[PDB]
Amino acid sequence: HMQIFVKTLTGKTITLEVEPSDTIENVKAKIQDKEGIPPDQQRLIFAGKQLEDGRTLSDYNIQKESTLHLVLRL
Amino acid sequence: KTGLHVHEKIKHMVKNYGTMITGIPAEILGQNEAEISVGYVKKMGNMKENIAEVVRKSEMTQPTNSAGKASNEVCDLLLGTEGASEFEKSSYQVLSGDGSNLKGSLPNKNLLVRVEMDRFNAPQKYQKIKREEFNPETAEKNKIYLLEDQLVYLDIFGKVIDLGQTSDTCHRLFNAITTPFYQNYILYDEYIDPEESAEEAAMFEMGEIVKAKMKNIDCWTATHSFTIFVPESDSEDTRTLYPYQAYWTSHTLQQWFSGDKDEKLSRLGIDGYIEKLALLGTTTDSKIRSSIYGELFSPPGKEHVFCTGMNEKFSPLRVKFKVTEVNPEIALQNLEEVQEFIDTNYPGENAKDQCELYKIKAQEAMTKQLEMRL
Amino acid sequence: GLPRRIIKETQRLLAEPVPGIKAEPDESNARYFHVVIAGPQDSPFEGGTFKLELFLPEEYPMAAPKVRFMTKIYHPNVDKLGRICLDILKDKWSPALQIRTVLLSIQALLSAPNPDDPLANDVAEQWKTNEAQAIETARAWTRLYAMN
Repeated sequence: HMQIFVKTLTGKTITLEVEPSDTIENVKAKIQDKEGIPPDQQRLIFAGKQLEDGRTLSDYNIQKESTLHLVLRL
Repeated sequence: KTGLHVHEKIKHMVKNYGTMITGIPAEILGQNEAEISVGYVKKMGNMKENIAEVVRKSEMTQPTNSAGKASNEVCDLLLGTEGASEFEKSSYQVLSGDGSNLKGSLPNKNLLVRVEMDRFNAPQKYQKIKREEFNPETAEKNKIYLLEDQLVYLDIFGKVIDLGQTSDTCHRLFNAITTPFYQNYILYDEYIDPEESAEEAAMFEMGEIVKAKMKNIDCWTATHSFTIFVPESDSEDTRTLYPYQAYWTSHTLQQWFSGDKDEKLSRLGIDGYIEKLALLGTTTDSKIRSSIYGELFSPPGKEHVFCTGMNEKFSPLRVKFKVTEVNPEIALQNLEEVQEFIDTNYPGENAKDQCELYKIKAQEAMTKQLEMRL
Repeated sequence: GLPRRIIKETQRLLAEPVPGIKAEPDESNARYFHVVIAGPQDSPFEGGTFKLELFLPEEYPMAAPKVRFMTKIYHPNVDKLGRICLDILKDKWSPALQIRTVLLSIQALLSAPNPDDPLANDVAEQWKTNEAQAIETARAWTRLYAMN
């Protein structure tokens, strides 16, 4: 349905294909598939606010071509 | 002794340089940290002296404590970007009960193992609901849902998974649970007695139904990642392994190497380590699991409090491994390229002043970005 | 409308409370525990008695119980309000954990602070920086707010 980008402090940009219905944990599973990082360690930031594991993408008003940030420290 | 030089080289470089072994210029770290951390600046007043405090507060140059990122950096350095990418394509193998397949996957060559450890993220909650009431996108995830004609599991992705129960059984269990508090409760309450009342019998039967059905539903999500370097040895009774790891919100690979926990766990021997690693996945005792988890994966010194009280490991764990070969010359060449990058772009008479110069470059780049934006 | 888990937890906690931790409920709202933890030995908080409130949500034991230090205490893991920054209370709470484990972790954190990935402010930076005067300012906070 929709393409989103996930950037990290290392400068790496990865591109996921998701839907607004997709849960945050599903995005974390896709990041695991593409980068081998366990979901229990990923912090996803959109507009400066953490994305919580029970919620979905449409809960955070995340739509097409949006850019998230993968925090990997604390 | 050449694979041993590889181990010594990567340990020394990580210990002395932290995040600089990633080969990423400090300017990039500063700029991206400025782009992520602009909303945290105080919007009023002399903000240049107010962005000074946000630059000072930054920990952008501190090495990651994400265990997956640490494993990725280790694989990069030991296999080049190419061999690392090809190792990504290999499939994990679930560890056996005795861990024998792992020890059989360890011939006497320079080897790299990558281990991914999963929690069993089974649902711990249940709730009565009517089919009209049920919308999977908005409903709570990883939750059992009892209906008058169906018993379903809403998984972590939002997929409704039927539990093979008839409308008769489901109607009986649905109507037997009357108490208003038990309409949205937990699945396995120790303080529930099935023979005390019909409602508690219903809750116990539903709990055991779900407990049996989950036994073949993939509730595994990844919780830890680490690597193991097993160099070639003169014998087979002197060969040893060295686990490399960070831990989320606990320690960096730098701290792991500083406390020499790689050497401490190397003293266990190959079989000594593999036996504990397998038992971690096979055991049912919560505190046996907790003590082995703390022995293997804690920062040095905190082995006995890492998984106690509230961090007790109650979920069943599963260990998965992949093995590939390490050409010591490729690893040494990658480490030498990183060392020359660091010595050329961040000079100094010792690695410590070089780390500080790297930090200052990163802070200045972050300052310039935050200034040119506000 | 109190689940038998709450009342049997209370009965087993009155039948077995933690040494140094005294938890007993009040009657206007039985979800309320006036818990009191004295400062463990060999700690900067020793000799003092810190009063905390423990509130059971109606969503307990699906939701974690709120715990707040009423007394002020110089510690790199409780804030000015007294909100204990155990990660139990927000994410990593599970019904396998009970009130006794929460109180156990609070007491252990009183005996072993963590100021390296913490929540406190200048308390945390001064604890990692200068453990001595951090311990000693905690001692003074104890002698001021926790002795009476």
